[PDB]
Amino acid sequence: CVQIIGGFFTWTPDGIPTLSNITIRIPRGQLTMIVGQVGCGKSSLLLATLGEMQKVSGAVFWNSNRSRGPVAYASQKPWLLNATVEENITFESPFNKQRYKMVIEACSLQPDIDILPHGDQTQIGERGINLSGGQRQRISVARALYQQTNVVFLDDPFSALDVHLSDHLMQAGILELLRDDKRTVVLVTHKLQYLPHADWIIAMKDGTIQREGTLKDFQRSECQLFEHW
Ligand SMILES: Nc1ncnc2c1ncn2[C@@H]1O[C@H](COP(=O)(O)OP(=O)(O)OP(=O)(O)O)[C@@H](O)[C@H]1O
Repeated sequence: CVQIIGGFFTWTPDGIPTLSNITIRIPRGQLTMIVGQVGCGKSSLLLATLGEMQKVSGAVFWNSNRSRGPVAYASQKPWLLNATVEENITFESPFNKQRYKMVIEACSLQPDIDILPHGDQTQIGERGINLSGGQRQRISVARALYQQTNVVFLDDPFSALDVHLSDHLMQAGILELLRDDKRTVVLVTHKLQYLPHADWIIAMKDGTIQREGTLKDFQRSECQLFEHW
């Protein structure tokens, strides 16, 4: 799907590229884990592949299985439309009882709605009943998974929740959704407990790509020693 050759990303409308020499691809039928340090150009790569940055020096050939499809996404900072929880998650799409139950189970929405006086009918966000960081992160994650897109981007949903139970439940739900729906995904986070197992990692470290390959290259780079310790 994703194809980048020149690899230029610039927030300034002229000069000073924040991400350069990035030559990576994200082929369809995949579940990509993203591994990298803090502030090394991780979310910038996701936005550049989305086409929300100045594409000055590089090529972007997009085609699903250069035309863009409705790619699902959820930024690191979440976003909760001031409406009901059902509308905040379905997001102007047809409502199905089967898939809503599956999503609300994997995303742990029944315990969450219990913390609310209405749940699937309460108001949330600005000018509404307040929320918590974990609840907002999980609500955003559910909306990305329920939208039935050719891809699904999860910008650090595991980092948001310190608890291991929520992280393990979310990881199991992501695996189940990807296996039972056959849709690509990409998790941009720092949770290395699963990335070298059955994911095709790609590292853009210190403002440039290090290696864009499969899990085989993880045994030929001498870098996962800290992830396994
Ligand atoms: N929206 C933006 N506007 C301006 N500069 C940006 C923006 N996003 C990223 N940058 C710049 O590009 C750099 C790359 O950041 P990067 O993508 O690694 O962030 P991150 O690891 O996702 O962030 P965080 O620490 O919040 O989790 C940033 O340090 C910043 O200098």
